[PDB]
Amino acid sequence: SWDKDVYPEPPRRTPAPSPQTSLPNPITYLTKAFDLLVDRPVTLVREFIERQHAKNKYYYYHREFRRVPDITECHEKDVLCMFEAEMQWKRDYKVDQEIVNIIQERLKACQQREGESHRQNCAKELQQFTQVVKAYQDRYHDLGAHYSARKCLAKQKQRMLAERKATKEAA
Amino acid sequence: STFVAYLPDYRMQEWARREAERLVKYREAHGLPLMESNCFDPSKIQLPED
Amino acid sequence: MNLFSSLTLVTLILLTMPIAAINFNTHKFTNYPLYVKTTISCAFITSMIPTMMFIHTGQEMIISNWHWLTIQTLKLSLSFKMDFFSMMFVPVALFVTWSIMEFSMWYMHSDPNINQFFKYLLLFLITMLILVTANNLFQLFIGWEGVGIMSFLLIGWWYGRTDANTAALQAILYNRIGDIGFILAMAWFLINLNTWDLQQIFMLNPNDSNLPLMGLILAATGKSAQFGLHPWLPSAMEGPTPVSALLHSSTMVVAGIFLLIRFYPLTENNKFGQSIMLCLGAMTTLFTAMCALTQNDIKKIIAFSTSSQLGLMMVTIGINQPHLAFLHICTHAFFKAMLFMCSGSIIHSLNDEQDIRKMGGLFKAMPFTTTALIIGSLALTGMPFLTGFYSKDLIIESANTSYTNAWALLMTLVATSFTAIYSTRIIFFALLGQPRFPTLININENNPFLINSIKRLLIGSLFAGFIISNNIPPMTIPQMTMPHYLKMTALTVTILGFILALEISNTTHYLKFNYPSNTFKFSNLLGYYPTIMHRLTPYMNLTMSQKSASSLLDLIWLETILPKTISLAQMKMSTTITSQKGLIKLYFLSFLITILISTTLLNFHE
Amino acid sequence: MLKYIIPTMMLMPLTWLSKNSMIWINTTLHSLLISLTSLLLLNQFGDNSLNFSLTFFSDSLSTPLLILTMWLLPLMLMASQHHLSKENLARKKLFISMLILLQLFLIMTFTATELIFFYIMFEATLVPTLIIITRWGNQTERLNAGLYFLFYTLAGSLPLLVALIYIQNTMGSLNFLILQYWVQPMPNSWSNTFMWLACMMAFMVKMPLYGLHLWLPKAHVEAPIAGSMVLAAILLKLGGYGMMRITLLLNPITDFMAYPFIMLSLWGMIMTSSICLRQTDLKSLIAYSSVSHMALVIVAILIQTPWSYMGATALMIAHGLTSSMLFCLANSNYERVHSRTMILARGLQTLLPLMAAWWLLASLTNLALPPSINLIGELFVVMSTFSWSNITIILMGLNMVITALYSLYMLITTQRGKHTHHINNILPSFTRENALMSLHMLPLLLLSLNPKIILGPLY
Amino acid sequence: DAPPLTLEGIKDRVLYVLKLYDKIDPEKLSVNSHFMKDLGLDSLDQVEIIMAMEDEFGFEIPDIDAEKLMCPQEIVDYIADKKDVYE
Amino acid sequence: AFLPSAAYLTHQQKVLQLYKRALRHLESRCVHRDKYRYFACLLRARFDEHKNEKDMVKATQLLREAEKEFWHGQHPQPYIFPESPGGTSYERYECYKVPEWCLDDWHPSEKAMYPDYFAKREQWKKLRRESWEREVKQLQEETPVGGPRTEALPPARKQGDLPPLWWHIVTRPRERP
Amino acid sequence: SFPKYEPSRLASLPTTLDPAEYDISSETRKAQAERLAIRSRLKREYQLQYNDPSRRGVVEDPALIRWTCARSANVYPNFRPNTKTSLLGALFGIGPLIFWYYVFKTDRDRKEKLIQEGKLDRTFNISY
Ligand SMILES: CCCCCCCCCCCCCCCCCC(=O)OC[C@H](COP(=O)([O-])OCC[N+](C)(C)C)OC(=O)CCCCCCCCCCCCCCCCC
Ligand SMILES: CCCCCCCCCCCCCCCCCC(=O)OC[C@H](COP(=O)([O-])OCC[N+](C)(C)C)OC(=O)CCCCCCCCCCCCCCCCC
Ligand SMILES: CCCCCCCCCCCCCCCCCC(=O)OC[C@H](COP(=O)([O-])OCC[N+](C)(C)C)OC(=O)CCCCCCCCCCCCCCCCC
Ligand SMILES: CCCCCCCCCCCCCCCCCC(=O)OC[C@H](COP(=O)(O)OCCN)OC(=O)CCCCCCCCCCCCCCCCC
Repeated sequence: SWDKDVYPEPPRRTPAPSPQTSLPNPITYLTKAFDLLVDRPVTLVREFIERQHAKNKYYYYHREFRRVPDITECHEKDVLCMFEAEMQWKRDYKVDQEIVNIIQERLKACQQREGESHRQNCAKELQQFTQVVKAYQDRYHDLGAHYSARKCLAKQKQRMLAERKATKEAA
Repeated sequence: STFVAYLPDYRMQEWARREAERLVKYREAHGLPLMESNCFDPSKIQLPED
Repeated sequence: MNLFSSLTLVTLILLTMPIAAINFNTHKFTNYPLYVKTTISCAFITSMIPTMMFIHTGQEMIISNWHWLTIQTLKLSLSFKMDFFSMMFVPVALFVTWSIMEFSMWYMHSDPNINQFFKYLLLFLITMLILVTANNLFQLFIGWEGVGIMSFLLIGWWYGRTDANTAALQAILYNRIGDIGFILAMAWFLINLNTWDLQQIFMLNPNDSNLPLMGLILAATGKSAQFGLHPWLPSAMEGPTPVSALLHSSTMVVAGIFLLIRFYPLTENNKFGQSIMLCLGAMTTLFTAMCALTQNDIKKIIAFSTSSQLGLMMVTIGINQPHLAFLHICTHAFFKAMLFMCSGSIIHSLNDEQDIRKMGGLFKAMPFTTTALIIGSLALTGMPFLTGFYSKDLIIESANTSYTNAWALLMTLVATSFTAIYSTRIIFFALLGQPRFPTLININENNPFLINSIKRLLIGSLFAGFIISNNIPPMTIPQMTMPHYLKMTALTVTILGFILALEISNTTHYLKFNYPSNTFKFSNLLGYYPTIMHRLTPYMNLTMSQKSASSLLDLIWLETILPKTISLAQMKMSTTITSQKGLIKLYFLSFLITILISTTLLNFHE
Repeated sequence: MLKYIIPTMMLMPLTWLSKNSMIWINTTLHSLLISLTSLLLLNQFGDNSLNFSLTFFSDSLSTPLLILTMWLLPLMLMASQHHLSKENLARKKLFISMLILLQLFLIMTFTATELIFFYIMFEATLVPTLIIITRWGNQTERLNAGLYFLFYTLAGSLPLLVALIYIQNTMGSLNFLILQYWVQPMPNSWSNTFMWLACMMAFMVKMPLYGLHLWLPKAHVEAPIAGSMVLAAILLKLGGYGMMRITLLLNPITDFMAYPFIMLSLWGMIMTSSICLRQTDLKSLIAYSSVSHMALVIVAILIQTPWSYMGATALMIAHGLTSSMLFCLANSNYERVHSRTMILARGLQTLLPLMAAWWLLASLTNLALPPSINLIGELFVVMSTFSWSNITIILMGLNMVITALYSLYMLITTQRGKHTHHINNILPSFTRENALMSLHMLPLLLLSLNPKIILGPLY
Repeated sequence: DAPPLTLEGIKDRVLYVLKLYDKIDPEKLSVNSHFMKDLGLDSLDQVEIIMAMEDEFGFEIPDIDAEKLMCPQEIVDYIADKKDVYE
Repeated sequence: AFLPSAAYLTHQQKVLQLYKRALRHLESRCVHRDKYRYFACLLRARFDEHKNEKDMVKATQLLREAEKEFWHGQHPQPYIFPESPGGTSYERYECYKVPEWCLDDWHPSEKAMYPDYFAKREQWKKLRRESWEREVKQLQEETPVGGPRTEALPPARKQGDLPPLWWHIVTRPRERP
Repeated sequence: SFPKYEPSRLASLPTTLDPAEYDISSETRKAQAERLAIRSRLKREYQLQYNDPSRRGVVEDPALIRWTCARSANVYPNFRPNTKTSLLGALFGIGPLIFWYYVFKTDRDRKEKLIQEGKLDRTFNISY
């Protein structure tokens, strides 16, 4: 099972079957055969395996990283503090990449699920994708194969200088 | 092949996915934007005076 | 849901089982082709169930089962797509390849490598089903390259024959130009839309989508053998008849049309790509039918026929009717494969004679193949209420009553008349008249495999168009209000072609001799396209390879500039240095000159 | 990294104290054991590299190259033991000793944290290969090939030594972990232009660049089979590793100083593939194919984007495996017919069917059939170069067409057609040759299932 | 498919074809009767005979071997050698 | 042109080759049997009209203009036999024509499946290696000084010995292996 | 009359339309006899080496070795730098390099100038 808030999904609404004709549809008979011959033995085997798994129980944990000071409060050419800040920045870079992956998966799921009316019913997913892609592009794009926290700090400083000049010339 | 198949979370990809799930849930619950345009806080950055 | 995806994935796994069965085998397999045929029949049933589910409800799904790779933001997973196209194409392909493998059990019976032949056929089918069920462009490219490589391995089946090797390499070359187009489209999609999965491509919906559409058009030109990259399809007749009947008739060559069908949300908002596709399709269908009018090899006639039909498919793609194009794919597969099978039967009964000038009198000698050939040619020409009527006439009706290029419509109609002409040319020269084959007669068609395969494809070519066209859901608005002359255009054009070619054959029967014209030599010699291109382009490329790159640059000049000149300079300096005469007087004179130069000219004492 | 160095130097008393008939068995067995042991380097982290000591470290770029080297050594031991059958025992032990020494230098090269130690090992690799080529090569011009190879490498690499010492004196350290945090922009001047040339020309020669590639169709041809395998599979990748490590110090001057070599290597692969189309020698054809693929890697490194770097390292590993297998197949043909001419022995599929299957698989991986890692690397480099500029897709498509053309020309010429009438010494394939082919093929096919371990340090 | 051949069948078929020729009296020819001398035929008659036998047996005899086929026994022996009969 | 036993093509050979090519191409243009018979008789009459011509230059000019006439009126693609060069099944079975020297590399385990065949192979090889020196001695004394003039080989003059250079043209593979 | 067959580089004149084929003079007969003698002598050598029962190897062909040595190891000894060689080398060596350099430099300059003004649509571009 997963968390239904990070991966949302609307409630399923299926119509009732109305046999207008008198011809028996083979799909109901095939579903009966599938439940008799396939679903029952697989369910029994999984029950046995889960019983074997419940005899001994051990846990694995999600690794927690405490926050260290970032590169903005590191002295220049101070390898210890800069090393810790660089490792933290790389971890957040990986997490941001997977956040963009999550939003992309949401968008693809909406496009497949809504059917032919996807252009109207997937407006919110498109807006979320556009916003998160704009944030990712403003944060991490055009850094090169040798990206580091200093490059990202320089890019953010240049963008902030451009924004300050733009708001000065528009004042 | 058996050793490569069961490598213990090579380059932290699965951990990154789990942490991204946690962060997306936390930011979506409180109405926060999922990602900001600036990696570092503008408050702790001194722009050059011009 | 738990039956749909299970049955689709088990159809694919069932198809891939006999490859592992033959790879892990030690002794000689006990009737391995029968095992492959039984496997394919079971897979056809197993894939036939989910299409019934889709016909009942409309259930389309996407199964992204195995996560493969994550390249930064991009995520590649083993994703399969069960939609309208996959469910309407997989059982048709499985049915046709079932009939083809029974015909191969009859046909390649005396081949000492029949197991390798059936393994190659199954590999091609596996790669094609990877292609048609693909979700992202990477899996689509995997299927693309797989069917290309299997085409290379199957065309050159008799590898001791040089012409098979030339045909296979030529097919590879044209498909690699198509690969250039595919690579450009995939690169544009990744760079501009940050995805390879089709759902995100359709969701983002670019407006300035000219460049990826031209990439896809080039790829479909390469794969489906449109004009410019056509001649590999008629050159591919060097392989065995079942290879032609499956790949180069019904399954492999429709991959470009299928690729352009899948991207119909992109092409439906672009008039430029639609006009390009319409013009290219009309050019292809008329040029290939005109080439087919005066051919003498029966397999070359059918190859030109299926290239003309693919041009018609490109036309009906270009008039914004992609579901009609897919319906025509599913229609055309049946009767084209069975026409190839009957031509192979005629070839086998006359000791590997593929010339229609050495046939005739086979109307009563081989009655079942005659019946099947007549039914297939009538279904191909567009006889009413056969399988071809339910797709081809709707294509012509939509082409007439649309905002269309005038010239493209004109050459489409002329190509339809030409299809009628060469169909009755085949029927006249291969069945009617007096025998022209050699004296000893070993004519036989009484094998259960050949009869059963032809019978199954005959029932398909009789009723499958009706069943499919009545079972598919309406994905567009059918145009059914038109003037009388536009409604009767296809039938009148086919009837006119039949009358013209009947008169042509009757005039052929006369006792008169005429010198050939330039039109006859233009049509018979394939429009001079292969004779010019295959002699000119390899000449230029290979001469540039040897006279410029291999000899002039790296064997002459790149060797001259850096190493040889430096070596000669050091040799000359060494010969000047060491050429002293061994006299103390000259050495001491040099010492005095050195002292004087250092003291006066260089000022080393300051 | 001492847990791999010490068994490698302990291979030397193993080959110098074995019996007269058990040297191959012992050396192959223990090298395979160390190759199995080399998998412990896969303890890589998403943020930090695996730093062992002050002198040694191994990130996710050097790890595939290390595993490739330590796996390649027993393949060369299995390949080189048929043509050294009648050799003196002391010369046989000397040959195995040079192979062991080359593997030791190679595994000390990829893990060197200091740049000058990397340089010292990278130029210590010259002596065993030169000795192998010029001593156990079969032809007259092996001496000329050794001279060309040695002098191209040294003329390219002496300014690299001067520039590295200058960087040490100016920055204060050549430690790669320090230089990641102490790096400075390199401005536009003539001094920095010649700094870039001095730091880059050694690895441009070793890769090789088009125009500096004249030593390759000699050293790759007059070498023995083990020499050709280690030259194609590992030694060309020292240049790639060097440019990946050294580009960090050369910014932002790379963005305009990389233009002439990008034009040399984009046009160069077309020229080398066209040369491959009209080659009468099989070994020379494989060498020129290596030149084309390394030109692709040069372009990928020079445009310096993440996709290009991942494609470059994947393409490096894939081309190493494929070129080694192709050289082994050509060597088997040479042992059968005693000539390197491609037109002499034809139609070998009717005589050697499983070898023809191995030939087909090697040719298919040469033309980047998906989903092989060859195609993964080539595709990623193509995507990144398309992002660089759009006409690069025209150049890449032309290169792919000619690559498929010459690979299938190789296959059709050697294996298909009518067999040669007067050649009647075509023995059946030994178990040793088939085992060598399968040990080249099966890792290459298995790596398509988990391709994430060959995608560099920024996967 | 492909029924086998024998010298008796080859000789019978070649004599059948040569017997249906109007320029040869059927009561005079035999297995070793010459064409120019024993039957009085031109070179064009020999060429047409060779083309008729090619059409009968379905395979082509090259000209450099067709000029030397001068009696029915040599035609039989040539066909027997080219098709590898009595194995 | 290219002949093994002759250095040239005679005039009569050129006329006969032209006659055969013209009749084959006329059959290609005239696919029906009766029509081909009629036009073949017309062509035969045309060829017989100039049969008795003793002028060599006039016969040469007639041959040249006949070749020009044939080249103007040839079929774009004539009928080629399936096994003839350029045919559809030409050199098709070359992949199955394994030479006979590959049987010497068979393992003894699979050589035991055919004992009598391999005994016959052994006595055939014994005969070949016994007759080789005799046949090369026969060939040595029959070649004139200065090399052979044509490519024709002599037969065996006396009794007991086989014709010289016989092995690879007797043990050639069958047409359908 | 009939249209004369004009030969081209890629379509040779047929042997039945060559006026020099019908030559009957004794010099051409002597030449053809000499060529047949050379061919027959070489064929005799090959067949003597070919039908030897005691041979198991490769009948070496000096013509093939001659061809490979001419194709590979003679080009630089028989190369003289003159106007033609230098002109062709400058045309085929530095021509395409300069052409592609100017093409790529112009394209990248245009793209980099459009990017910095914000005129180039880069909305979803985060892969590079
Ligand atoms: C690595 C750098 C150096 C390179 C050279 C190395 C040389 C030395 C070699 C040492 C040993 C080999 C090392 C690499 C091993 C790579 C393989 C590996 O371990 O993969 C792990 C991968 C791991 O997969 P995974 O990552 O998805 O698994 C999830 C992880 N666990 C297991 C923990 C839950 O293994 C597999 O993918 C195996 C999957 C099951 C088996 C395959 C099933 C499908 C097979 C095909 C079916 C038919 C399809 C259609 C066919 C049609 C006809 C063609
Ligand atoms: C022959 C007899 C064998 C034994 C028979 C008896 C047992 C049979 C098995 C019974 C069920 C066992 C449990 C279920 C199976 C395992 C479930 C599981 O968690 O699996 C782990 C995972 C599931 O994926 P995942 O999402 O959990 O993890 C993926 C792994 N990482 C994250 C590292 C990428 O892997 C597999 O299932 C591997 C098998 C996949 C099967 C198909 C392989 C195709 C190979 C194609 C290669 C090339 C692809 C190119 C294209 C790619 C796309 C663009
Ligand atoms: C394989 C064949 C091709 C090989 C090509 C090798 C590279 C080509 C260029 C090499 C230049 C020489 C090394 C330069 C190292 C620069 C380090 C440095 O600090 O530079 C900044 C320094 C700057 O001086 P500085 O650093 O002392 O001063 C402080 C800085 N300023 C100037 C601001 C005050 O550059 C130099 O000192 C001079 C650099 C140019 C040297 C020109 C002479 C050599 C010409 C090329 C020779 C190439 C090989 C020829 C032989 C081939 C075989 C026969
Ligand atoms: C919608 C857009 C449509 C655009 C259409 C116009 C553009 C494309 C134009 C056509 C280009 C390809 C066709 C020309 C080359 C074909 C080569 C070939 O396969 O020739 C076949 C020939 C053997 O066949 P054949 O001679 O017919 O045999 C009869 C019996 N002997 O085989 C041979 O002779 C073997 C030759 C081997 C070496 C070939 C060297 C030439 C390769 C050229 C590649 C060009 C790639 C261009 C890519 C551009 C990308 C931007």
